Formats: sequence, C-alpha cells, structure tokens
Amino acid sequence: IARTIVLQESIGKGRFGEVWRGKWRGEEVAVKIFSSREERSWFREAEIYQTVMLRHENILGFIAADNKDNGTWTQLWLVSDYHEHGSLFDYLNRYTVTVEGMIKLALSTASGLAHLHMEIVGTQGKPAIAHRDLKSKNILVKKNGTCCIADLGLAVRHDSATDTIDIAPNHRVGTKRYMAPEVLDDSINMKHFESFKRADIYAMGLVFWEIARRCSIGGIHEDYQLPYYDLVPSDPSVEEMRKVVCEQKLRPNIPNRWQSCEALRVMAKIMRECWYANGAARLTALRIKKTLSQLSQQ
Ligand SMILES: Cc1cccc(-c2[nH]c(CNc3ccccc3F)nc2-c2ccc3ncnn3c2)n1
Repeated sequence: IARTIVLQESIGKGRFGEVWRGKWRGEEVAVKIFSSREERSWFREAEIYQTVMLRHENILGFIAADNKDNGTWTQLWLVSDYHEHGSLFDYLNRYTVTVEGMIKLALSTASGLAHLHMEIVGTQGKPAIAHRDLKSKNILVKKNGTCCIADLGLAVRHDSATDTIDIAPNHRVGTKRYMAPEVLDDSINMKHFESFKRADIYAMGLVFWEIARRCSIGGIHEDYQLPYYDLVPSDPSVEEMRKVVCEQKLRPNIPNRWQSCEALRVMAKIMRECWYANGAARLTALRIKKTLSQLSQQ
C-alpha cells in the first residue's frame, strides 16, 4: 500500500489530517494522512470503513489503512478511490445541474444514507450506522454524476440485540451549521440510536436544498449558498445556530420558482419533511429513496 504510493497534490485538510491526490501503480487514489498524535481519529475511521458488508456504490470506496515511516516520523494513512470532481460542495459551486442531474445527486445521496442506516441481518451482518457529520463537503461526486458519502470518522454503530452503540457519544461532534435542532439544544437522547439517524436526515434535507438551488431550468437558477447563509455568520457557533433553528424556528427558504416544476416540488416537500423540530416526524432515508426512485422513473 503506502510503500508504493506517491503523493502528487494537496486537496485539503478536514477535521484531522490532510487529503492528497496520490498515484498507486499509475492509478489516482486519495490518501488521508494523519500524525502520530491523531492515531485515535485515524483508527476509528479505519474501523468504520472496515465494517462487514459496508461497501456500496454510494459510500466512498475504501482501499486500505497503513503506516508509512519516512525515517524521521510515522504517517498514518487511509487510502480510498479518487473522484476528480471532488466534493458536492465544490461541484455545486462550479456547476449548475439539470432536473435529471439533480435527481441523480439526491437519489444517490439518499441511497448511500439508507444503506448506512440499514442493518443487514445475517452471519455476515452489517450493523446500522449513523454518520453524525453529513454535509455537502463530505459527499463526493463521481464521473457518472452520482454521489458517494465520505468522512465516516464520527460515525456510530448500533448493536440491535442490546440496543446499544459501540462508543460513548459526546454532544455536538459535527458541523454546527448542519446540526439538528435537538443536537443544538442538547435535548437529543444519545442512548437512542434512532435519534442519530433522525439527525442525519435533517442534515440531508439541508444538502438537498443546496442541490435544488443549482437546478437550472430555462437558464434560471439560484446562486450557490450554504444553508442559513442568510441568517448566521460564516463558521457559526452553536448559540448562533440555536437561536435561529430552535428559538426563531427558521429553515432555509424555499424559492417560489420551485413550484413551477414537479421534480422541484417533490424535492421541496422532502426538505420540509426532513426539517421538523421533532425527529420522530421526519422521513426515513429509505422512504426518501423510494420517493426519488419513483420520481426518477416518471
Ligand atoms: C477514508 C478516506 C481516504 C481518503 C480521502 C478521504 C476523504 N475524506 C473526505 C472528507 N472531507 C474532506 C476532507 C478533507 C478536506 C475537506 C473535506 F471536506 N474527503 C475525502 C476524499 C476522498 C476522495 C476524493 N477524491 C477527490 N477528493 N476526495 C476527497 N477519506
């Protein structure tokens, strides 16, 4: 693995470590590199990606975890598939999409989240998994115009037999802008795994809003914005978010334009039904997938 990979170009720094474009036997791969003092972050992400039966077309393709000693210090590596478009955030900043394109991005995202969330029962069993930091910067766009989900480092895994979670969750681990109301106000019951699934759904609703803005019909579309761009600072605090989302009870604005088009009407209805304050009221990822699959056929 690491011995035979050559780093070519720095992509960016995430929560911990740095992502690079590298070449393995001539083929582009992505490499996330951590220092020795970040071993816990590296290990936990490696552990999630090595979950039995995890691989899926809408989850980032994991190749290997490894160590590389350069002669002075040790680097801890994760290696994955490389996607030239990069993140959905980058993609939506650079491009507009068609109705077809929008549905493909939304459906693929929902399909990946439904797979994450779904327990697969059997001898080779997959636990249900919640992401805890879903956002457009953590979703990649493939050449074929579908998405796959990345940064599984903060994920939690469910044991169905006991209704327990594999780690002891801390409060408010993810990106503040995308935190669900119950995460912002700390009312979430973090002994209840379903609560983490429901919080992911709220975040996916925000991502859908980002996509729909860029859906261009007759040359008409909105400019790229992050959710709540109109209400909070860049790099918002929990308190700034809580005042908007919990107290004033605002959600991203749904433009009037989105009523002129069946696909955009279906997307807008999904968003509203991801954004309820009470997590139990929100749609499931499986139900969103079904709705978009049917829309995708019509
Ligand atoms: C497990 C693993 C290995 C290698 C990269 C990633 C990964 N982890 C994130 C998380 N997000 C992220 C990170 C840094 C900076 C900023 C961000 F938003 N992205 C990528 C990724 C993978 C493949 C790819 N191809 C083109 N870019 N690219 C990015 N994971």
